[PDB]
Amino acid sequence: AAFSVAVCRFSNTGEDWYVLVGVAKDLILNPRSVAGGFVYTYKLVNNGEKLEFLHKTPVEEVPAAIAPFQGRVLIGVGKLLRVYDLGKKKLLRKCENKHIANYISGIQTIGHRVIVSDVQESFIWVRYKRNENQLIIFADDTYPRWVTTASLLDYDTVAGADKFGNICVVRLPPNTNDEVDKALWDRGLLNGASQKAEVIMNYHVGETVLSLQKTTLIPGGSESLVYTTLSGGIGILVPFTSHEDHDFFQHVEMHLRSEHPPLCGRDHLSFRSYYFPVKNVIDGDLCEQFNSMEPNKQKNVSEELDRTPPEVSKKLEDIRTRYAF
Amino acid sequence: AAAAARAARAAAWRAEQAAAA
Amino acid sequence: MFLYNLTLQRATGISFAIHGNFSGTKQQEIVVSRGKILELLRPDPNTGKVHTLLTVEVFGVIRSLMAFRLTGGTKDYIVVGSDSGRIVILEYQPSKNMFEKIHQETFGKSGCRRIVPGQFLAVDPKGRAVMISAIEKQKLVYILNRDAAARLTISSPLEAHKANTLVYHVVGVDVGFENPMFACLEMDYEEADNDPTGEAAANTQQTLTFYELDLGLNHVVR
Amino acid sequence: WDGKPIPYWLYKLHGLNINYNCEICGNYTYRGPKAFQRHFAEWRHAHGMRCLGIPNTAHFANVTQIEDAVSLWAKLKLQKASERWQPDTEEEYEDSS
Amino acid sequence: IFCRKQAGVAIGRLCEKCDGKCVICDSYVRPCTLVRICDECNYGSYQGRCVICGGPGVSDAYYCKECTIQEKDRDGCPKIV
Amino acid sequence: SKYIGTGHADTTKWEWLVNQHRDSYCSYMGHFDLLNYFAIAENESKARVRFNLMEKMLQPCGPPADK
Amino acid sequence: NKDPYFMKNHLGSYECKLCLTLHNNEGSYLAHTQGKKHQTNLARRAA
Amino acid sequence: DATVYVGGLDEKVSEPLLWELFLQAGPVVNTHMPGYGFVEFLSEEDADYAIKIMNMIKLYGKPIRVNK
Amino acid sequence: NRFTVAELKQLVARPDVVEMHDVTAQDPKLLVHLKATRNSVPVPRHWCFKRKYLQGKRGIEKPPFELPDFIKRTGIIDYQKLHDAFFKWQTKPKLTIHGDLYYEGKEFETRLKKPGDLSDELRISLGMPVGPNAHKVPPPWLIAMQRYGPPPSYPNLKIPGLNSPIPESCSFGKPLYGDVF
Amino acid sequence: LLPRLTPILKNRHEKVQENCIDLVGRIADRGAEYVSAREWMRICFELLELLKAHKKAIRRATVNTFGYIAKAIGPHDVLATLLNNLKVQERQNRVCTTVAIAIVAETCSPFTVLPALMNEYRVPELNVQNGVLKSLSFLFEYIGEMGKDYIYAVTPLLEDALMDRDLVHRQTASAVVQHMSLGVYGFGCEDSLNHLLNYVWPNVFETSPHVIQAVMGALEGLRVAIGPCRMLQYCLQGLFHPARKVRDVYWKIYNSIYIGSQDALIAHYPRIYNDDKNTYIRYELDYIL
RNA sequence: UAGUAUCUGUUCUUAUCAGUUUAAUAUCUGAU
RNA sequence: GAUGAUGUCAUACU
Ligand SMILES: *C[C@]1(O)C[C@@](C)(OC)O[C@H](/C=C/C(C)=C/C[C@@H]2O[C@H](C)[C@H](NC(=O)/C=C\[C@H](C)OC(C)=O)C[C@@H]2C)[C@H]1O
Ligand SMILES: [Zn+2]
Ligand SMILES: [Zn+2]
Ligand SMILES: [Zn+2]
Ligand SMILES: [Zn+2]
Ligand SMILES: [Zn+2]
Repeated sequence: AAFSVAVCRFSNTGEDWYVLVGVAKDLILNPRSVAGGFVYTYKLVNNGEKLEFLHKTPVEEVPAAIAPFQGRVLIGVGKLLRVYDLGKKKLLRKCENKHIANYISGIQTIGHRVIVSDVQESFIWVRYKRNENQLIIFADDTYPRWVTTASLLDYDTVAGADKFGNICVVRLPPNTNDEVDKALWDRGLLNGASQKAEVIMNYHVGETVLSLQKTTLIPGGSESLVYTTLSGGIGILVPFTSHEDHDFFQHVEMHLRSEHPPLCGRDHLSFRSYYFPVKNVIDGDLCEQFNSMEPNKQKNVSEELDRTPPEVSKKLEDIRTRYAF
Repeated sequence: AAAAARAARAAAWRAEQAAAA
Repeated sequence: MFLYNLTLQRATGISFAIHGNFSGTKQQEIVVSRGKILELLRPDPNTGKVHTLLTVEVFGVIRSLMAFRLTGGTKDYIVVGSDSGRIVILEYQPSKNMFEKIHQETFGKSGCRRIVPGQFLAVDPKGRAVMISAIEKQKLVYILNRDAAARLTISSPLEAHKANTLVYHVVGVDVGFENPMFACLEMDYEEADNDPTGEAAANTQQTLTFYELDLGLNHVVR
Repeated sequence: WDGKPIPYWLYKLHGLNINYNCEICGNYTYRGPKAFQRHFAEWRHAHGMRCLGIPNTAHFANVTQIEDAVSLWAKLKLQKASERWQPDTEEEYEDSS
Repeated sequence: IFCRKQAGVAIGRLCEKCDGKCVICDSYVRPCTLVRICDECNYGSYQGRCVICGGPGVSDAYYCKECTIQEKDRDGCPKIV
Repeated sequence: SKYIGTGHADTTKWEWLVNQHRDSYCSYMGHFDLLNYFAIAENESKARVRFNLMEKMLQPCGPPADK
Repeated sequence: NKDPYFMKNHLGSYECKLCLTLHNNEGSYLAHTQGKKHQTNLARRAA
Repeated sequence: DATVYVGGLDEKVSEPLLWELFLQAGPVVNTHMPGYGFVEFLSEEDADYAIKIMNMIKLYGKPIRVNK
Repeated sequence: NRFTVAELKQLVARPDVVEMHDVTAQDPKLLVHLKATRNSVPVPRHWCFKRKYLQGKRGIEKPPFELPDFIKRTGIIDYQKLHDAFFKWQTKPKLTIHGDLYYEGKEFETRLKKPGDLSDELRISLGMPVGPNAHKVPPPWLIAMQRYGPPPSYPNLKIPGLNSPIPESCSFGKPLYGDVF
Repeated sequence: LLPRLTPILKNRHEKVQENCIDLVGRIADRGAEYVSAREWMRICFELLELLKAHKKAIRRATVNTFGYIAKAIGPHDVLATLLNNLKVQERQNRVCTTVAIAIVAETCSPFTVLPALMNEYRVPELNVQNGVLKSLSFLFEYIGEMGKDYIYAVTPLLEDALMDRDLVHRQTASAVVQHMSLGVYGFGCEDSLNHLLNYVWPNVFETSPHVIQAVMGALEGLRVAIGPCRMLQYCLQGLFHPARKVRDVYWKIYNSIYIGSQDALIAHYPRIYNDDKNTYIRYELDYIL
């Protein structure tokens, strides 16, 4: 059963693109009892048009996350984070860390930092040094999140999803010493690393997100975080470029929470604060119901904003058109 | 005392409210 | 860092689907639940196509969906059981192309809880009464009638509760013009909770339960 | 009981009627539970752990027996050597294609 | 001290002494959601009476904004017995 | 106290986790996308998944312990 | 008084640092001074 | 001994002052003011280096006799 | 039926969090497993005390109240100054992580505490003037840090005379995504 | 016109009271130019007592009119009078004064009230500090969402009060924390409330009923504002603590969290491993596509 | 009015086990 | 460095 796939180059090998496929062997889901694991390697011959079976490296757990890393590859074998290098007949385990809590489901990489997603715990930051071959965990986040997938925004900020239908965005605080290095005397803050990652965004979509990407759908616009959901929906998250636009859309969302309640009687604020509270987002699914609301209610909402309902609709369309549609 | 400067404080508050608006 | 959420394409999977005269005309329409989005669709009898008349983001998990028609009426209302803890009766207005909250009865806390109802929903085929029900312990019956102005009146909820009981599926019974009867599949897990041998789980058989509701006597009898 | 005799309610309140024996401290007897948990970071238990070749971390608090202390040290050193990544990497142990 | 039965269609009321008060937390700040009470507490001679004292009701009883935020409006009939 | 799933100072591990598992199963059957996820993992219909979770509601953690 | 043990805290009461005690007024502190605790604490501080 | 006892330091020298004085040789994990003082560092070699370094530090005429 | 604390430390995989009383619970294995859960902040210590968690904080006098510096800069008649204090100089105070509770000696503990340079009052108490000199502004402990090499606990700090030049020692030694503007 | 209206405020009939208060309020709203500050202070002094009326219409009119006067005139003098009243009353109308301070904060800007209010807090008479704390509690409950820009500003005082020796301070500070957390719910103040949660939590073993009641109310407000996951994280160690008292307290808190947040806790329960007899792993949540 | 808090006073063999209970003491019940 | 428990005290706040 294939569960992970990646394409990468290597330092010991030339410009060949290697396809590494992680496969669980005879995995029974309920109850969980895996009989081992394999990582197939293919050389991707005939210019990206054919796979040739080169070798198959057996591993003990499910290699659930494969990611290229500085000319080598990172494989998450259960709770083990292994820096592998490509060998002749097998894959050579060059480094290993085993302070991951339960089970690795995703590995991200930007610069030297490696962001690892646990099946139940949050993102774990690993500082890898090319010297001494060490995977040093230096940060984590203090929430149990059943993370489906993750994404990278810059060197310090990581977005991610949940198995329950949430999207969180966490960020390392400034002036964290990334050059950390006995283990018996030294202890973390709470059963983890000595440094913790603060959450700067949390938002319940209501439908489980399995893919996030920081892209730009239309040319000439600006970058935005696109998510796709298991119920068939595609949404986006748009950063606010000014304080006044954020204040205006905050007031619009506050007015549409009260004067336009949701149809099922659910509180919109409590729906967006389902598992974790809403933070630093404005739900434009409710704000785009301003145009479908009654016109007397439209001017009744818009009179506190000191704007005409055409002007509110113009700002609502401008935040949708100045970013991706 | 404060009673002599009460009108000045009220005028300063009105000026601040005019400048804030 | 402050963000703004948008939906480029709404959810397209269908959890529940019911049919009826929601527009009040002779043609039949489909109400589908896309999870947190309720949609009204019109299957065209001539070209055979499907037109999505209305999409409304309800901002909550629609755990059940069933339509009922009153006796002699020509319009179908939508009974929505959600994670809000409230039972919501809606009517489609074709003039304004929106759903009007005809009734919103609050009975429990919000969320997909084990005993707050909303998961299971049943109607009487004559439209006299509906029964919302949870997985466990808790069934509520709302008797529905009309005033002289042809509106909808919902009664106070009649408790048909039974502790330590799992509900598999509830549905109404077409008894005719007699007392409205609701059919449940039930499991009695109390004997298997206190049996460490595990033999009780191997012998806990299901029960088909007929709850009769006497409208004049205004109570629910097993 | 320091200098003048302490009051008997002070004797019963501190717990000095209950005595705990530590084999690592040379079968030392400590009166009162608060002093008993106080001695584990003190110099006597540190020297007793030095005589046993045990670094006396917080894992060995509330440990009195010698055999229990060395069994805990063996298990802790085993799981610490397992958790630490010793340089046991493989570098082409099957030199063929 | 609370009835806590399953509320129905009956609307809770307040007397002239407690007009505007929240029946759960006693706060006078920001009423939010209309109070519903059980049918037994509104049956017969009890209709329209104050949900705190049982005296004559002159206004509709409300849960405060803080109580509805904490979903303290979903706990049952708040008539004090 | 009358709400099923709450506890007290004498709550046993078995009862607490049985409550957790039953709450979780009801939550899966409520949250459409959780059940969707579970129905994609195995190759079973949603109705079959609902049936399996309902059969698991009787004894989700197995028989209890003595004393 | 002029003793260093008597002080006025941040809470309006009076506190004796020698005995680690709180007193509502001056009379309670002077009754505490004649008590066994203050005499024994002064005898401990006498050495 | 990972904690070094510094004798010869009077009570006029503050515990944050002692922590800052021993902070240059290494990060003081813990401090205690008993007359004398105690400073526990992260590593024993760091404590030995601090004891060898600050022994000649006659702060206001008071040497910091730091011993393991 | 109850096993010893050493036996409980042997059976569980986390013997660090086992205390003396943890064997007396109804389920000790579940207790130590829940104490081994990651982000669970410790239970307050005064469950085992007998002094109601703050009745011992009596003799240590404290300042009555400290003010934040932006409000204190207003001299607390111009309300625009107060608007600037609450909206242009309102710095965030030093908060805490969720795993850091409070106890009796937390206020008087000074773990919050810059290697290679002591304070001005610390240098005055050490008989050292404050300045950019390399003859007296380094401490006398830095003389051994030149003679015996740099300390291993501060590898990024360059000692003057050992790892830093004498005239160069003036103190005796990615863009964010989604931000506004 | 207005000095003629001044003696009519002491009339006992509710209709005259309501109408005259509304008239004075509209005068203060759009025509306060032609009236000196001293007459408005006299009106405020007469108006303060009418905040505790039984009829909600007069209280609402009184709130509106006091707000209009506070908006019209400067904050400083009326605030000084109110703080003076706060210190010299120690009686039932102190809460009246408290309501008036909150009205000033909601109608005018709160940065005109918090500096002077907190500088008066440094006096060591204690009863004045309890008054400041009660004023802050009602102020935050009354202004609601507007308090989101003032959490940091009052965080040090709350740190001081939550660790003070006096237990009345702890109870009122917990009330401030509850009203704060419920007022800023969903506006990103999680870290400041987490910090204040670390000072609110150790008081869960307090025996006084009004205090442990205020602590549980603060915990419920914090469950709403920070989320049930953090509260559950604080809860899990003592749920099976050896001490029965600890188990009673922590199971009470768990019951409150569970009743308020039953469906959310599914995502927040810790991983409990299987044993030799029972299955405790929720395997479905361990599925990875 | 009757509730809480703070001072003063008292606070129970440096003689041994078992049982109830307690997180452990303490308390209570029997034997030496 | 471990200050608890009780009443005839006496003194303060609700
Ligand atoms: C049901 C009752 O409990 C019965 C009874 C006899 O109880 C003793 O009387 C209660 C009434 C109590 C009243 C009216 C107390 C007066 C209070 O005054 C303080 C100052 C508070 N005032 C406000 O909060 C005022 C205005 C607020 C901001 O705005 C509005 C619109 O309310 C609270 C009390 C009113 C009765 O409840
Ligand atoms: Zn010992
Ligand atoms: Zn009732
Ligand atoms: Zn009443
Ligand atoms: Zn309320
Ligand atoms: Zn004294």
